[PDB]
Formats: sequence, structure tokens, C-alpha cells
Amino acid sequence: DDEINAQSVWSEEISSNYPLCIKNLMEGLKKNHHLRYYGRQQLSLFLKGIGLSADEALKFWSEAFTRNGNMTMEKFNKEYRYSFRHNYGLEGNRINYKPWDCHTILSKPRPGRGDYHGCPFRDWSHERLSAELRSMKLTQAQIISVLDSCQKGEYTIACTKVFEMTHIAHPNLYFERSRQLQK
Ligand code: SF4
Repeated sequence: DDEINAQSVWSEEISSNYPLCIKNLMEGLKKNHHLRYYGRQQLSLFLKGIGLSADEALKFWSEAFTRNGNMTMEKFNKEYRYSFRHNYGLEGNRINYKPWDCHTILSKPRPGRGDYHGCPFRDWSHERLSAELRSMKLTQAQIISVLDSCQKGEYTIACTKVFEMTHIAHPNLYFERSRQLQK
């Protein structure tokens, strides 16, 4: 818990290592104080995969869902706590909930209005992606190359380009490779 915990996953230091899909999910969670089902699973299983413990996960999700008065803790406990405990096996289930790889993420239903799951290299417009990539300090030539991969359907190559330019396809591998470059 020294490094990955409910508080540190909101730090710029740790979150600088998140790939775009995780950044998007964290932003939707921060703004809306909620995530719909597919995004709850994609993010909660990614965070489990980077080492967020069961106790710290329940801190993280209960604090994020009840933030700014969005819902009471009683409502969180009645309507969401079981779901997060289930993802960690804490009610005894033996379903294998491993973090989703990129192919799994891409194969989930595409996000509609109000959804933050998926892969931004596919799901975002080029203008949204360009603005996001500019905020990550990429230049026009870099953005054009990333968008070229996106237009070709090569989303994991686009993501790999972003990793290289800012420093099996899997968000947790992106995180681990990026975090190792801070150590
Ligand atoms: S390529 Fe994979 S890790 Fe990168 S943003 Fe898309 S789903 Fe996430």
C-alpha cells in the first residue's frame, strides 16, 4: 500500500503512467462521481492489476461515488459496495476477474453517450484526440502520425506511439512500463 493506494492513484505521479483509456475513465469518475457498468469493470480491474488492495479499492470507489454529495454512503453501500467486493472475490466467488487487455477492451460494446469504457484511439474524434495529445506536449508531426495509426484501425500501435513520444497489448503493461521509467 506504500506506493499504490486509494490516495496515490489520484496523484499526478502515479496517474502520469496511465494509458489514455484509464485517464479517460478516471476523468469521467472525477467529473461525474460515478461510472456505468463497463467502465466500472474496466477501471476497477485495471486498478486491481496495478496492486490496489481490496480495502484501498473500497476506499477509492466509495469516496469517488459519494464525492461532492453525489450519493450518500448508505446508497453506495446498498447499490455498489457488493459489486466492487465481488470484483475482488470478497464474498467468496471464484470467478476469474483478471484485468482486461486491449483486445478485450476493444471487443466490449462500443461506448455510447455517458460511457467512458473503451479505447480513446478508436472512440474519440480526431479533434478530441489532437487536443488531448497537445496537452501531453506532442507536436503536430507526432499527432499526425498517431492519427494515421488511428485511421488505419491500429489502435494499439497508436497507443504505443504515444508511450514512446511521451517518454500482448495491455493497459497494465503500459502502466508498468511507464512506472518502471520513474524508478
Ligand atoms: S490501446 Fe489499449 S491501453 Fe492504449 S488506450 Fe487503447 S485500450 Fe487503453
